[PDB]
Amino acid sequence: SQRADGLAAVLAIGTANPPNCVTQEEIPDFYFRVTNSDHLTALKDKFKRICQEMGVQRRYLHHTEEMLSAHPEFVDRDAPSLDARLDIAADAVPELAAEAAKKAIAEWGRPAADITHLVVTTNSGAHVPGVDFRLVPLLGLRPSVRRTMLHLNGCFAGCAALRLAKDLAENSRGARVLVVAAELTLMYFTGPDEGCFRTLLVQGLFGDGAAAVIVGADADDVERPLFEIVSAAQTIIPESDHALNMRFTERRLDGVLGRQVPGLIGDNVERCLLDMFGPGGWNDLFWAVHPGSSTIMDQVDAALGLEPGKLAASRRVLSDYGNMSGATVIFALDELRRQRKWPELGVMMAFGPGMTVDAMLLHATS
Amino acid sequence: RSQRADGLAAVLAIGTANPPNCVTQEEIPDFYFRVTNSDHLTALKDKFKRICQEMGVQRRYLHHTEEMLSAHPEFVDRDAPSLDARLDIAADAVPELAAEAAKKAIAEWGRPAADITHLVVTTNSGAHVPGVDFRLVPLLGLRPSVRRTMLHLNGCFAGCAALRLAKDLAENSRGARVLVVAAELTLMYFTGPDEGCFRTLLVQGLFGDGAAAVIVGADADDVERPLFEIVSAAQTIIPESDHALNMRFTERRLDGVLGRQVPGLIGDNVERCLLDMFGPLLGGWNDLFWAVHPGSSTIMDQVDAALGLEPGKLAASRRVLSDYGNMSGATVIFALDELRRQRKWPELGVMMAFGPGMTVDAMLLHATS
Repeated sequence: SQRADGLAAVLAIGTANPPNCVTQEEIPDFYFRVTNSDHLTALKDKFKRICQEMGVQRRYLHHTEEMLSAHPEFVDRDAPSLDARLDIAADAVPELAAEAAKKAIAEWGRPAADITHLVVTTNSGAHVPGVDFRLVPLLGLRPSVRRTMLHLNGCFAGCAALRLAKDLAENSRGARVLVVAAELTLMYFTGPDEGCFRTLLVQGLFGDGAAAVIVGADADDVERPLFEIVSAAQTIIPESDHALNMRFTERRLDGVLGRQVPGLIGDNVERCLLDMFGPGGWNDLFWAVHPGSSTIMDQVDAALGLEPGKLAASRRVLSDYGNMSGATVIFALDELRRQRKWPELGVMMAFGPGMTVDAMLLHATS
Repeated sequence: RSQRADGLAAVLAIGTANPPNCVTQEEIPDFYFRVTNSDHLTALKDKFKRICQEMGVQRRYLHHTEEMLSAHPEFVDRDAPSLDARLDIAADAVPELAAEAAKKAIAEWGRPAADITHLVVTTNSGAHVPGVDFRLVPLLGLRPSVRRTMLHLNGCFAGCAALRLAKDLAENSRGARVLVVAAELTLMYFTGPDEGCFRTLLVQGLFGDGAAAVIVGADADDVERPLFEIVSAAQTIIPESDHALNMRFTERRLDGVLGRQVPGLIGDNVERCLLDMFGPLLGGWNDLFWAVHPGSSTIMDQVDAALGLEPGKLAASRRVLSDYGNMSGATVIFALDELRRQRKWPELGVMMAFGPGMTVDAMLLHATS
């Protein structure tokens, strides 16, 4: 065979979201209505204070009032419903992912058929053939496109997905990689419980979306390289696997959102980056970071002493779409170039269970 | 751009492992209807008895024991939620079994777990974050900055898919050493017998547990012994066949479908597949060596007839189906390991596996000295 010569670069970015948009102001009433609990005035009150301090202005949801009425089991906090959840996802994800993918392909400039590798990641699924497969007919990808399917990788999925693309693009001349991350929060949706804070954090922080990226090295003259992926690394924060967990259950996609999370990223981020990239302050770089929440973003700002405008793009995404798991960071990178229209080097990173920090040192181009 | 490897990624070591509880095919019929309280269904047991006798498997290894089944009455109740208990058991057993296999592989390789740069793990028996890959970190003494890839639920073609990924990880970075691990615990499918559908009996007389690990890396040290260089890794789909085979998690267990059309769809299309996949790079298939996922004996026949292979070509593969049964994504790796032992001539060979899609994931290999 033959290989590529230069660095894998991001050639295009495409995103998409469910049509149903719920503002943050209206999330409490909506939520407490479809979950039949408007009587729990106090809990609904703790949920109002919470929401106002999350950093989100609005979210997009595939699930609606009609869909939830069609499935009272999603609300019955203690009833099996994964099947119903997976059947809706089995169709909705490929749909949403294709849309975001077409958008990326449109900016890129070449036909879906020119894609040689497909890397898909999402927590909203569990099928074989998976989304990666169903995207072939939906996009018009060649049958021999080389696929990787990543089911359930959590909040650091996008970055993790982009790490494999780099090597996929760099080790084969002409190789072109479509990376797709998509998330559907109906996987976690359930009624509230007087003592379960995680259900409210989720309900007021997560949102639906899919993000797409075309990666390739030795870009044509027709292609417009936006970012070069200099290095792609990952590391773990010591003894913190009990702060973030996710797992499929009979009832839904469950887990744990420890209060220590923000403090852990805050105390370890700088160290994590230096171990990952070691080889002139952090403000000399540009940033595209998975916005866990505003607190999390405040922890990163503090630890790195970044000027407000550095994570502006990232907070903007959290604010306009909410937390969309792995796709969030790619939305972030997108928002970063929209407004760019100065530093040449930057960091694209995301945290998730582990705790795991996945990142890439990027190089901006014309 | 940083330094890349010079030559092709190569298999420097292979290690396998299986749960301690071995069950022979002759024992399967009694074991199964007993623990499923269906021992009164004398007619159905006879059906499952002859089906079992022509699968091409003489014995298997199962993590689930009768004591474990008695402790989980919910497992044999086809109409009862239990994915929770199945996953809980797997969250502990898979990484423990996967460690055993990776350790044997690291032992063969000769180098320290600390020299491992990337970790790629695949398995249908898991659904957690941190997943099996993270857990192998403390269990194997791997460096924290090791670059992980967790592939949840990829089916019977996972072994090859995982290895296809490793080729690029290893080749793109000078000094890269990839640890690939595939593991399968069939308790994820375990349930009682059924009149309406015999997918259960099929799975019950064919699948077994196992885990396999491989160290992949290019530019071998003088202390390393490259076994097979991964020349090319590709993947393709067979038309209008996604209906004959599929899997998905359900509240009751890991379910799916096994169609009768599966074996015929492979015999009718393998050659087209290999051609489209490796076309240019490659007077008959009987000149290559073969490591093939062994769905069943019938599937082995189909490949033999379609490619025109003599009985010896797929012996290593049939040998694995016989000694272990179908262990999903890990099977094709046991086969390569078996081939390696049944060779202690063709320099080029094909490592191939099939799965839902239908998908054909294979690599063109080069046997070294």
